[PDB]
Amino acid sequence: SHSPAELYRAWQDLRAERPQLRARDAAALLQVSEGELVASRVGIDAVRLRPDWAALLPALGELGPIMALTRNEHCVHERKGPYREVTVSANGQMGLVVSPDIDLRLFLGGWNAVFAIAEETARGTQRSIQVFDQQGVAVHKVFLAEASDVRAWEPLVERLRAAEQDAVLALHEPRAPAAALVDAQIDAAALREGWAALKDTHHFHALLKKHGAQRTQALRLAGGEWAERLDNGDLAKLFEAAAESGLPIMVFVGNAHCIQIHTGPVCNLKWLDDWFNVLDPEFNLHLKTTGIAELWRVRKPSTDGIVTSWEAFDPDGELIVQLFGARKPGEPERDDWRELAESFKAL
Repeated sequence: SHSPAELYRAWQDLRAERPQLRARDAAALLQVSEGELVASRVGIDAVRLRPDWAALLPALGELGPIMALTRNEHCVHERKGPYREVTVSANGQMGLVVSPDIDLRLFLGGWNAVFAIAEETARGTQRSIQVFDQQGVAVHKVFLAEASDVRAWEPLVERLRAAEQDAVLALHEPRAPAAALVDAQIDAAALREGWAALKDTHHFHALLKKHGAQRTQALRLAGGEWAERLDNGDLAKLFEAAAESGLPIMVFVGNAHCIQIHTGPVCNLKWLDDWFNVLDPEFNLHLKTTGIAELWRVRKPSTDGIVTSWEAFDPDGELIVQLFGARKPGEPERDDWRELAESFKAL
């Protein structure tokens, strides 16, 4: 099949031929995961680190301001700031990074392997920490930038360096995807009853599971007072409306293992072909809009009152991006967000 040497050389040949090709896409062309592709760099310009998240994550704090990158297939979220304040749960399975800038929810159980990369650029070095999941798909990346404290880099790598620089990566076949039930098999009245009774928006996943519903399926069955379809193009328009007023918003972008959040206004917006982009000094968002299959306005009750969000999904029903109004927990959402989010007409 492939040795890692062969894979690295195949990869570099592709890059010579097509430098627009990002690692994620190169891996797919080479019939491997991005994680395997990165593992082929070990001994060249990468070092394998121990998957010791409770040691690694707080240590990223020593690097000073960084850029954190979390993405899914259709949307990329890049946020600048220091990697703090980190907390990791007692059982090691949940991590949080809480601050005005870097704002993360980390689901550590699926985090498999991590590499420190120090890549040579034309008279330069780009340093990053890159995490991959049990299928080798990227989870989360942290890039050093101009303001980073490079002095902390070598000691961090030394501290966390794995004993076995293999390099080959160990992966697992995904868990059974439960067959989805058809809408008619869901108890719509009970789901609607529980939806109306929601007390905490964090309790929403449990509600879906209680009734065996997929997320878009629940939205279809919830009724218009709770959830309505929107024209897919309205998402970009809401961003444009939000930039005009300077309204603070929250932008959530995640995958199965990591969710990254921006809180604040958005300012500089740009279309380039089907890419819709936020291009602000501390936050970049890159959204491949043709990847949006469905867009929903969603209303959920809670102890703090109704919370209104917009939720965009791909055609596999997975979330691309979610928008909320800025609010501190315990607060109601702001009227200006609620108006904006309601201002677009349902399908």
